[PDB]
Amino acid sequence: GFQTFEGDLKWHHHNITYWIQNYSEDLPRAVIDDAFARAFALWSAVTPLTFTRVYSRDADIVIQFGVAEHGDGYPFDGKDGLLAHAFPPGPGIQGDAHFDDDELWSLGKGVGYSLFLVAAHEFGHALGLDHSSVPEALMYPMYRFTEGPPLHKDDVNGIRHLYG
Ligand SMILES: Cc1cc(C#N)ccc1N1CCN(S(=O)(=O)N2CSC[C@@H]2C(=O)NO)CC1
Ligand SMILES: [Ca+2]
Ligand SMILES: [Ca+2]
Ligand SMILES: [Ca+2]
Ligand SMILES: [Zn+2]
Ligand SMILES: [Zn+2]
Repeated sequence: GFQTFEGDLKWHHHNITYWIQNYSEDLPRAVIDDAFARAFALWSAVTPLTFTRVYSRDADIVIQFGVAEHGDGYPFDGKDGLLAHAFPPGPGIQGDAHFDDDELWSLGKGVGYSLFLVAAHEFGHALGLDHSSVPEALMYPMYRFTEGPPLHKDDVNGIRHLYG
């Protein structure tokens, strides 16, 4: 099922920091903060890691909303298509998560994309999981909106393989 990145890339400290560098206008800031906090809460429960929001460009996981070419050479593509991408743990751009602001970001059913669910998938990459071949795993690479708990056994097995 689960996959890791070449060399089992992982964080080497337990207290992970994140910085929300900018905001989409799609949702109130506190709703965006909450969407990302809830996506981290999903991974903190099943790992020895903690996630603290800081205001610093030195944060481990830097979160951006961007359109088209947004600074890393992996451009976004307008509405639908590529939704978001994240880099595996490590320094600098590594571990960062970027969200295509040409998407309509929502919390709800079927009106564009759930920022909470997309962030939960991208944060799995930013902790060192790659794509799973197990259908219904959070890390299985297709978007389907769900009201159910997003983590599957295969995701939890993957993250336990990396962090214990
Ligand atoms: C797999 C997945 C699961 C959930 C949930 N729940 C929410 C979102 C989610 N994604 C978000 C990321 N995409 S994506 O933007 O289409 N995509 C497919 S390959 C490159 C890119 C990707 O995986 N980014 O991490 C596919 C599906
Ligand atoms: Ca980083
Ligand atoms: Ca897109
Ligand atoms: Ca948008
Ligand atoms: Zn990017
Ligand atoms: Zn992915």
